[PDB]
Amino acid sequence: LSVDTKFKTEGLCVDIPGIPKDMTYRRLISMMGFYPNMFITREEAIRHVRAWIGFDVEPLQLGFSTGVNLVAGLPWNVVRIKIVQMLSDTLKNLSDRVVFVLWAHGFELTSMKYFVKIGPERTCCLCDRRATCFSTASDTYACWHHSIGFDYVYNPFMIDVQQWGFTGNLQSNHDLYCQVHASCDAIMTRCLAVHECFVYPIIGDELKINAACRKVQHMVVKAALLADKFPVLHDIGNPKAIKCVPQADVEWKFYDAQPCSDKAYKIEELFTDGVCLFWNCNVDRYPANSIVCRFDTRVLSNLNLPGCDGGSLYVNKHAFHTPAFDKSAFVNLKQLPFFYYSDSPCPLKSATCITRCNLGGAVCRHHANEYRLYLDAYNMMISAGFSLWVYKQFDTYNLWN
Ligand SMILES: O=C(NCc1nc(C2CC2)cs1)c1n[nH]c2ncccc12
Ligand SMILES: [Zn+2]
Ligand SMILES: [Zn+2]
Ligand SMILES: [Zn+2]
Repeated sequence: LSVDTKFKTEGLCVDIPGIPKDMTYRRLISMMGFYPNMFITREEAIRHVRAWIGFDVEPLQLGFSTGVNLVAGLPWNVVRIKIVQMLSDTLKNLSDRVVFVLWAHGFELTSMKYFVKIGPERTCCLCDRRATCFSTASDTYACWHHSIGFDYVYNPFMIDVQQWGFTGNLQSNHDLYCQVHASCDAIMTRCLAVHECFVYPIIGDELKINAACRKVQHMVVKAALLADKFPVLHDIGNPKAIKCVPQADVEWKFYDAQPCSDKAYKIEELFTDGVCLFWNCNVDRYPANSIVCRFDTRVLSNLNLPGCDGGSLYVNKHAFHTPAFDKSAFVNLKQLPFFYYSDSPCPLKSATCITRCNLGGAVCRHHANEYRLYLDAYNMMISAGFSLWVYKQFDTYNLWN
C-alpha cells in the first residue's frame, strides 16, 4: 500500500477539526508522530486475518476486541506494558504480527505514539521470528513469545475500515448483519470487517485434524451403509466430490453446495429414499435420514476466530466463516455414539471395538492398534469442535452380523 495513496479524512474531523480533506498516508503518519507503510491493503489484511485486533479509543478509554478496556485510570508508561502483555498472550499462537482494525475517528490514531515504536523490520533477540515488541529497559526486541517485560508495540500494522466506503456510522453498519454484539466498538469494528471480507500458514494441529476428519468420515459412512444397506446416498455439499467409501455398493449421487458463510442453508431451498450425508454442510434442519458432521462455532481453539452474528471464522488452510451452532438443527437425529468398525483381516477390552476377533472373544493386536489410533483421531476431532449426528435407527448391534 503506497504511502502516497489518499486517505479519506471526513471521519476524523470531529476529533481533529480543520483536518485537510486532501491527505496521503505519508502525511497522516507524520501527523501521528512517526515496513513501507504502517497501513495495509484489504488484500494484505485478509491474508493476516489471524492478526486482527479491533481497536477503539474514546483521560482516554482504550478498548480492544479482546474485550479489554484500559484507561490512560493509569499513566501511559504502565498502560503500554499491559497492551504488550495482552497482545502477546492473544496473538503469540496465532500470528507473527498485529493488525489494528479501526473505525478511525482520530483519537485512536493520535494515541498510537504513546505505545508504538516503528523502525526497520527486525528479529527477536531470543529466536528467529520477526520482532513485534520493543523494550526501552534493555534496548532489545522480541516476538510475541518472548516479550515478557517489554513496554512497546513494534512495527504494528493497521487498517481503517471507514476507508472502504460505508454510509452511516459504525453501529448502524454493524447491526445490519449482526445482533450478537470502547471495547464494544473495537468488537463491532472487527466484526464488520470480518463480515465484509469473509461472509494460511500451519499454526497448530491442522494436519492431524484433517486426517482424523477423513478417517472418521470413512468409518462412519461405511458402517451406516453396512448396518442399514441404503440403496442410495445423497452427498450434499462435498467440496471435493469424491466418494468417501469408494467400495460401497450404493448409488452415490452428489449435490453441489458451497460452504454457506452467512446463514445456514434452508433445507426447503436445497431425498427421502436412502441416506443423506451432510459433512460440514450447514442447514437449518437436517432430514431424518441423515449422517451429519457440523462444526461447533462455540469451541475455543487457535484455529477458530470469533466471527459475525454468532458464527466463527474457522481458519484451517483456508478461511471458512461458519454460521452459529444451533442445536435445534439436529432435532430429527441423535448424537452419533463412538464405535470402531473393521472387516480387515486379523491387551484391549472394549465393547465398541466391532471386529471379528472381539466377536469371538479377544481382540487381536492389529485391531487393538488400529482401534487405539482411531480413538485418538476421534477424540482429536471432537476436541477440535466437530459434532456428529445420525438417523435415529442407527444401531451398531447391526454390524456384528
Ligand atoms: O473436515 C476436514 N477438516 C476440518 C475442516 N472444517 C472446516 C469448517 C468448519 C467446518 C473446513 S475444513 C477434512 N479435511 N479432510 C477431509 N476429508 C474428508 C472429510 C473431511 C475432511
Ligand atoms: Zn522470540
Ligand atoms: Zn458483530
Ligand atoms: Zn482382529
